[PDB]
Amino acid sequence: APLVAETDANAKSLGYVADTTKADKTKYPKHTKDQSCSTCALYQGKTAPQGACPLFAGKEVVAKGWCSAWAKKA
Amino acid sequence: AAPLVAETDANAKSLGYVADTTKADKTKYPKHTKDQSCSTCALYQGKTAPQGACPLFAGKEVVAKGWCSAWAKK
Amino acid sequence: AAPLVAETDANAKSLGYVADTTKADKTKYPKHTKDQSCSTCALYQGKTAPQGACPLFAGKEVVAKGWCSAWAKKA
Ligand code: SF4
Ligand code: SF4
Ligand code: SF4
Repeated sequence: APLVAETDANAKSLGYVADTTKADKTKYPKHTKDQSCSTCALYQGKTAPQGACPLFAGKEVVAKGWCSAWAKKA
Repeated sequence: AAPLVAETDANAKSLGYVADTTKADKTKYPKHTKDQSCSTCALYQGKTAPQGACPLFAGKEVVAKGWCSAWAKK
Repeated sequence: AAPLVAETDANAKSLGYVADTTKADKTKYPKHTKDQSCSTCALYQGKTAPQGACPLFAGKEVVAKGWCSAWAKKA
């Protein structure tokens, strides 16, 4: 799978959104639309549009999504 | 994604870690069975994700369908 | 207390982890600032301690003064 919901408590704590274009720039001014789970060093889905994230147990995140822990790759 | 244990890593080689439990070395480890995997191990911290931490291998993650000779039923 | 993360650990290198945020690779991570550290990260579990756990680094502890690319501003 099931997909993380934006109302889930853990999602709220990190500002997770299923669409990076809807991220809350008032809390996270350094967010860009170039940041998404697809380009995050923690995403486990490779080129797939959905996949696992270590911060979100028993759920999958969408590649076009984002959270405040978005981690630029090395 | 977080880096995975390499089967050629020294601790991996010694313990017989394999990324898929179906490829475990039964000659060295006759107590292995294909129902044993990181996913059913007491030490695996990945929950339902395809990869997750194992404290023994701290620094690199293990694959949920993998196995090593330190496997212990949860 | 557990062993501290080493900057050469594979998971640390993947996240650009440094034990001191003032040594972060600002060329690779241009949005880093020294206001970002584990002590100000939503993921840090050590509270006011100088070292403590982080969910991204199993079996170890991170330095509170440290930083990695997953630094998460608190909600
Ligand atoms: S940590 Fe990375 S993969 Fe996980 S939801 Fe946040 S941006 Fe997506
Ligand atoms: S101790 Fe358990 S979780 Fe760790 S690699 Fe071995 S079988 Fe997998
Ligand atoms: S996720 Fe946060 S607490 Fe963990 S190493 Fe990175 S900056 Fe430090």
